[PDB]
Amino acid sequence: DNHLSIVTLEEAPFVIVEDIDPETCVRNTVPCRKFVKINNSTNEGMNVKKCCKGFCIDILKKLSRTVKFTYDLYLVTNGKHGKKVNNVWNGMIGEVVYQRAVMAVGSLTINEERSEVVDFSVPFVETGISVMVSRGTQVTGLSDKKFQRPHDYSPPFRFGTVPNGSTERNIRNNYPYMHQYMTKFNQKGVEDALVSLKTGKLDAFIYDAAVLNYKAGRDEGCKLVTIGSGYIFATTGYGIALQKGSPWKRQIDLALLQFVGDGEMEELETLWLTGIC
Amino acid sequence: MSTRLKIVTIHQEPFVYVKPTLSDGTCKEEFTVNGDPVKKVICTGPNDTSPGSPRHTVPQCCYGFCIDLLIKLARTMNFTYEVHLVADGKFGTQERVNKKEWNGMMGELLSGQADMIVAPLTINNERAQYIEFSKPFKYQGLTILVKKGTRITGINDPRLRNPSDKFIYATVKQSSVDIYFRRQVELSTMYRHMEKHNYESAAEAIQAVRDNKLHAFIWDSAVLEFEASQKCDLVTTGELFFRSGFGIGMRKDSPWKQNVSLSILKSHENGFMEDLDKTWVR
Ligand SMILES: CCN(Cc1cc(=O)n2nc(C)sc2n1)c1ccccc1
Ligand SMILES: N[C@@H](CCC(=O)O)C(=O)O
Ligand SMILES: [Ca+2]
Repeated sequence: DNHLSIVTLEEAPFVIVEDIDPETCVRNTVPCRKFVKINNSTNEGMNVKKCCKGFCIDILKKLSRTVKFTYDLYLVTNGKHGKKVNNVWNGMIGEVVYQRAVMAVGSLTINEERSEVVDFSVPFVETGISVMVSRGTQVTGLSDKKFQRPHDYSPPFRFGTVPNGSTERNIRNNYPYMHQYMTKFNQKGVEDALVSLKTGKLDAFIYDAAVLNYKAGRDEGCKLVTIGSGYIFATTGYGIALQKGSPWKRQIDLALLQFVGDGEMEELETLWLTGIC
Repeated sequence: MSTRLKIVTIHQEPFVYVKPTLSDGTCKEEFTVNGDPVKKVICTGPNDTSPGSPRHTVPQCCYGFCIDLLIKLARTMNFTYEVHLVADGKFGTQERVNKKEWNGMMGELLSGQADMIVAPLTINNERAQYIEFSKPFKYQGLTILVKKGTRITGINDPRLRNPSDKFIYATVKQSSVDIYFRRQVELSTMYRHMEKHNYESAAEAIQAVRDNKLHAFIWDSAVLEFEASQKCDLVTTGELFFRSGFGIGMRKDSPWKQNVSLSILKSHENGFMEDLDKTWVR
């Protein structure tokens, strides 16, 4: 029973999805399926054969080899990372919770509320909340009065996040006024947020630290930066989510700490995460 | 009748400060610059640090980042405790006797002398094979402490990779740093030099860098950077290698294990851990 159903989600450079070759998956890519609906009047769909690569995919490749398992990799279609809606989890967390996946592999933030319903492996990447601004924007960080009490300013500071993930949940729990203010600046995704910042439609973009630090590292003309020296609030990490009491957790944790010890994680960081800026 | 948790810790500034009690057995009332009272605990431990010598247990005062973390953990989970300092003064390694044994806080936890390790204890594969580690409370790495004026590039400096009796560099015996230099074959030539000069404690090694006796100390950046910020005559050189985290140590069958990690996650998410970092480390 070592052929495992594994859920993932696209988020460059952690997980990168490509169309199949002219007619299987080649190079450093692995096969990954995505259930695609026929129309919106039906539940009928078809799994499209795609190809996955990235930092988290190389981790899956190493774990599969060390921990000795094979897997069926799929991309989540019901939500994204994981949100608890009326006590029902969607996204990658939901897939693990409702046992459609043995594990979730991706840019998945370890937090307390997710940890109540899934077990997480040791963190493989450090993350948290970083703030991206145009170089020179004067903000101390999350605690800045520009974020805490935005209407104390004329015109007020414009900032938002991509909702439904661990960044929004944390801002909701810690800064109630800031949160209710931000919702009008909610971004559909990271790409829109970066464009909004560059087109002067947003002053700050609050998001996952590991993704923001990678985006700042690759920005054209190194214009967009993360405040502080790439500072991280509510520091956490990305971990593999497994079902509570999973028999795989012990071997996955030991393998990950083995990889860190052997400088293999530092190598993957060099190959996927380091930028020009 | 006690159901009190036996907590094992080690002397390691700024995570754990160890000071004598007053003539009456209480702790000197102290305050932060804010005017906030420094929380202190009675920690029993040996007054004779000397190796292969009798250990006379005396009540001492303990405080710091790790003690503040213990108090918060005990408050959240509703447990009682008693703290003692590791009898042999070590973090913990597995050494061959045919059989293999864990020493330090590791040995104490496995033998039942402790129910929980609350200290700057490095999470690694070797220890994770025998104990449960919580989610990390601190992420840091290894750096090098030298006297102000000693010019070194870092872990790839010719004075380290090509060892000689002229330049003496070391670490702490029976520590995770020792485990790291032993495991990695690419660092065997460095380990071979270090095994000859490794100290019993971080304090002794830091003091030997002050006394021109030890040229370079390889240790945890959270400790070394703190030491460099206080003792202006000492500086940390190079950037960070073997990035590693600190976690709480428990036995694999501990009933508190799930609730310890949730409390650590809660403390990172609500700014409490960053506040501890501000009070004690920065
Ligand atoms: C202390 C903050 N961290 C970040 C962290 C710690 C750590 O040991 N490692 N090991 C790696 C390899 S990446 C990494 N990131 C954290 C806190 C709670 C939950 C997860 C992470
Ligand atoms: N990695 C985050 C998603 C992005 C964010 O909300 O910052 C999570 O797992 O929820
Ligand atoms: Ca117990």
